[PDB]
Amino acid sequence: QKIHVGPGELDDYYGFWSGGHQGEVRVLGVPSMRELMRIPVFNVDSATGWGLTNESRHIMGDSAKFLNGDCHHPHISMTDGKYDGKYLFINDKANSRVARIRLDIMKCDKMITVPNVQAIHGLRLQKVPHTKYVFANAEFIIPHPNDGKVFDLQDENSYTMYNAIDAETMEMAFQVIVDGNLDNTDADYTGRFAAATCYNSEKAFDLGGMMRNERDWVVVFDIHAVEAAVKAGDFITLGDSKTPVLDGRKKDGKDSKFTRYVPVPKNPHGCNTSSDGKYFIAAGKLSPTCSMIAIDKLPDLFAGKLADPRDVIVGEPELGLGPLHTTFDGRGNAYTTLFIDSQVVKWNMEEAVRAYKGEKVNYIKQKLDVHYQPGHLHASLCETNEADGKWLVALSKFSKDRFLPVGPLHPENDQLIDISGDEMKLVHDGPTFAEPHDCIMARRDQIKTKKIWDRNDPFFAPTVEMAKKDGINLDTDNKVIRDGNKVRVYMTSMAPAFGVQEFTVKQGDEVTVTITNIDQIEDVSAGFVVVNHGVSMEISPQQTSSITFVADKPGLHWYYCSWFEMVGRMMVEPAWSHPQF
Amino acid sequence: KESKQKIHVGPGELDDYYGFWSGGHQGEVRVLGVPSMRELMRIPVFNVDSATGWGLTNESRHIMGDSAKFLNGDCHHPHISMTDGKYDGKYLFINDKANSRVARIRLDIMKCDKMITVPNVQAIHGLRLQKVPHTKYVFANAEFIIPHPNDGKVFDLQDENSYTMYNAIDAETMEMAFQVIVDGNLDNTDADYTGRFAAATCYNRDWVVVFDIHAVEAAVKAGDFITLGDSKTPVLDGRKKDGKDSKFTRYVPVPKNPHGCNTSSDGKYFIAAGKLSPTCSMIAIDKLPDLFAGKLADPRDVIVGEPELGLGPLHTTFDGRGNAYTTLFIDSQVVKWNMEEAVRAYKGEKVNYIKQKLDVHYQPGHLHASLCETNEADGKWLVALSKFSKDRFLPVGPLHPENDQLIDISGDEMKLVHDGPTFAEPHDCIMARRDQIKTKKIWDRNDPFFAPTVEMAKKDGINLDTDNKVIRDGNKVRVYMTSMAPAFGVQEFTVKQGDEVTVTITNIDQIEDVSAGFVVVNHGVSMEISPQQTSSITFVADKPGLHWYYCSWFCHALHMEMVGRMMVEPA
Ligand code: CUZ
Ligand code: CUA
Ligand SMILES: [Ca+2]
Ligand SMILES: [Cl-]
Ligand SMILES: [Cl-]
Ligand SMILES: [Cl-]
Ligand SMILES: [K+]
Ligand code: NA
Ligand code: NA
Ligand SMILES: [Zn+2]
Ligand SMILES: [Zn+2]
Repeated sequence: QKIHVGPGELDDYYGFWSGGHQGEVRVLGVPSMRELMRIPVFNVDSATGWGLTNESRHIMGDSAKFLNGDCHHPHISMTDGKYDGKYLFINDKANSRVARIRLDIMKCDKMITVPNVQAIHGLRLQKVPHTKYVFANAEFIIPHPNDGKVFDLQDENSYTMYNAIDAETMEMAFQVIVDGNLDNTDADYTGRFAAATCYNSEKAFDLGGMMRNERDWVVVFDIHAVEAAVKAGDFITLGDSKTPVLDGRKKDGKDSKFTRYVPVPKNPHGCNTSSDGKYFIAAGKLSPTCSMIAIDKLPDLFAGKLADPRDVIVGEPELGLGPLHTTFDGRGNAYTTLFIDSQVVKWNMEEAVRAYKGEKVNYIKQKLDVHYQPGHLHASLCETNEADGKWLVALSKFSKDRFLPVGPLHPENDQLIDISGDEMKLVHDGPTFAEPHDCIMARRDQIKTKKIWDRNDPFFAPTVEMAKKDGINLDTDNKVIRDGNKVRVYMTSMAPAFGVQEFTVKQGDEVTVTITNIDQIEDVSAGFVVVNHGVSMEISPQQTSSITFVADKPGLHWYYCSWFEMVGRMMVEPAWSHPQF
Repeated sequence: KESKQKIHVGPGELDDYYGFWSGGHQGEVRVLGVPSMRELMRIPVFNVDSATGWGLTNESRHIMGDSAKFLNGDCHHPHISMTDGKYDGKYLFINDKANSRVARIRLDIMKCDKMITVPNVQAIHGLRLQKVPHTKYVFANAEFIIPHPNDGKVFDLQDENSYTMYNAIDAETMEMAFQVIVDGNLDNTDADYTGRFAAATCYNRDWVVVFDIHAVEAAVKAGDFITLGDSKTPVLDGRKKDGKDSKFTRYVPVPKNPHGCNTSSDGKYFIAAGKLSPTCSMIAIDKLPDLFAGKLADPRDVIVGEPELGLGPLHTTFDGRGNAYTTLFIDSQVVKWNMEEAVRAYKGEKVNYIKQKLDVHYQPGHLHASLCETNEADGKWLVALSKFSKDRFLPVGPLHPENDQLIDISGDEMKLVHDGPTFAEPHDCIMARRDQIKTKKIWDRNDPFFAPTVEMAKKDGINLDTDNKVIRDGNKVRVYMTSMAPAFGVQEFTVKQGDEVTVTITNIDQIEDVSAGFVVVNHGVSMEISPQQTSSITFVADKPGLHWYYCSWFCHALHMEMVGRMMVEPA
């Protein structure tokens, strides 16, 4: 299998990397592991203007006031258990958001702050019949209401919730109150069931408290039951949020209709659906095991056909110290990170099931040393029924001596591993910034990108509407609209000239500059920077972009095209020559 | 004779060089390993970095000063300080064209430690360092002509007081040293190997303006200068007046809208790339004393070569073996040529100085050979940074990566060996040998980077190395804590809604690589605390109720559980 991509050759896979606490999404070529693009999401990007432009701030909403995010879990939308290449979704643990990225333009196009929760961590997508819901865990228990009356996590109204977002509308669909908390989550291959690990069944705030119980659990959600209660109006609402809220807590040992709690040791972490749809596999973390939940036994479990929730466990292989996450080659093998032993362990799932029945059989096939302390791992197409068994990325948290020293802060080590054969082969050490936690690969032919914008693209349609109100045809017009102390500049751009090369305003005016790149050649992006005003943005071919700033300094102020004589001048008349307020 | 260096750095092997890439319009500096071309680290400078909290923390905002209000930068030209014409590994400097700044990066901690807004100018673009006897000055071009004063009375760019200026910054103090008014616009700049001369390409035939830095220093020492506005910076007038020269400058006619301005590693030439002219112009540095002394009949007499090379020459670099390498933007090539043969051709000899043209993909701007800015230029690696990558990488939407192409120059024939895609047009880069960079493994508790925070802690009676304390001061709350995986030293505290909370964390772990983080959920608060570092961040607790904070940097098996609670009592 070819590991090295030479000049003129192209990568075989796209890789979509979480940006970690840096807040972006990164597009890599696989197997070269080179970074092809950065997609700003929760970060403010000087280069494109994301977080500065009106289009981007409109998408972020009120959360545009935050300059940070913390992402972990990128996932690609699916149709019938296969990637359809439409959307990528990712979490923000820092400011409790989910974002949607459109894979045709490689931009974030939608963002939501999840109501009545703190810290969106675990995230994964419904697989079947398609990605109708984005499933997202809120990790931290909080009071409801959280108004400063009650701080006690043991209060009956202190809890966290499982969250379902409508993937197409990026509005909330429902939330389910759970016992304990929520770590990671995955969905089955039918649409009925989703599942999440919990590490804080104790509802504690201290370290020893969260570690007390020998078993926490994975909570299983009957999504069909949830939907039926919503359609029946059997729900409540919290605060000013209209989101339907269902109670999936146990009441005095009696289960709700919406959830079952399968005891799993111990502070379990990863929650991974095998690519054949047979299992939710929970990684034991503090227990040296994974627990294999038989999805085929879940209907009987919710129908009371089983005596003990543990009856849905059909395997619990002992694997090594600190199992965190599991992935799949599509050949029947699972691959699990061992954080403490610092390895990836390859094991056969059907043999583990047989060992759980007492059959003496060695289900462990290989242990590969990684460098060092691996967290997530990802095999190519592992989240689909097309899991191809070719590439594996293990994302390790301490790179130590594997790269040149660069000061007290080290890179992460994302190691590419060839799993096409019976023996795992470490082929490449990939240093990355700010701790990507996890990544997702797609075949080259699963992603179809636009090379030039459509003039009706929803990304800037609000700006087109604003322009229409000013009587502006954006494809042609080079005009300065004045409106009190507001100035709206509209111009076309075509290399190497701005359509408006100078304009004059009064000191203190609020200036909006809207630029429509009317070029039609690929790769010829333009930029716009106003010197010493903190203004910067990208305008690609046929895109309209706009940015608003206060002309707070009198005098002449240059603007220039960043993304390459293509310059202009803003002239600001001093306040003392104009009416005084 | 052959170019046959190994390019593969396999698992467990280390790169041979550091590469320092400009972050382009994204505003950071990036550390790469060469020849693997992998990005080892991002150093935030003019960008706001969610990961480390640069732009959010009190330490970073103190370094940025008032310019902390800007969330953008536009970087181009990274350079490493020198002693006796060789890299000394102390500092890296870089420009900000967008908000007119220069930043200094300390190469032992790989952080920006100083930043200056250059007064009375717009857009710092070209930038290079004094070489000899060391980098006493950072030389920086302000690109755009503006009125002086720029107070809104005069907008006329032809006015006698409309001009731009060449800027000298004291590398060690990061304060302005002096500014020189010039005729025309400044493009790129470089310095000689004595400390006496610097040069910059100019567009108003245009010119290369040469600065006699010794003459400038003498005028400053004598008090023969003016100041502009409210800046104390000495300002000298390097313009021609009624055709008569300043003592500070000479204008050497050079075709045509010349762009790159590069000092050859043997110290013989300032080489200006011709752009609109399919040539480079070679200025003999050893004729400059005669030029300034009035012993030459014509400023053109310092030109000793003008080789014809191809369409669109933009920048030049050196292998230390006598060859120059120049980017041809239109022809989309690197052309390797012999400088002494070009000089003889200029005198009329029949000699072909062109050695090879290598196709690059596509439209190269800057290029950089390893150690090319030093008298130790080693002729091993070349990076050409091309603007239009077209079909050289997988498609990724309407925006495309820059193509930074690694070229083996160790032998007679240039060999293209790697295409490296990069984000936001890095534009230019610089390389250093592995052994020229020495980095700290853990922070020093006396480090100036957070010394102002240590001072604040001292005013509160706090021993940062041990204390876990909450200081109440009106509506201000100052939390001080130690951190040691997997526990914050203060795991809960209570404030009043509206309070201004400062959280100062000292990571007292001693193990390399065990960094800690701090994030306050739904408050826009995030920062890094590496081993032995103190970091602080200020935010207002504007929301009543229980608000979680957690460690963002995976540091331990129990990392998910390294958390705390801020309790905010309602108004
Ligand atoms: Cu957020 S956790 Cu194992 Cu996913 Cu990294
Ligand atoms: Cu300390 Cu994560
Ligand atoms: Ca527990
Ligand atoms: Cl998981
Ligand atoms: Cl140059
Ligand atoms: Cl040679
Ligand atoms: K790390
Ligand atoms: Na929204
Ligand atoms: Na400063
Ligand atoms: Zn440049
Ligand atoms: Zn250039």
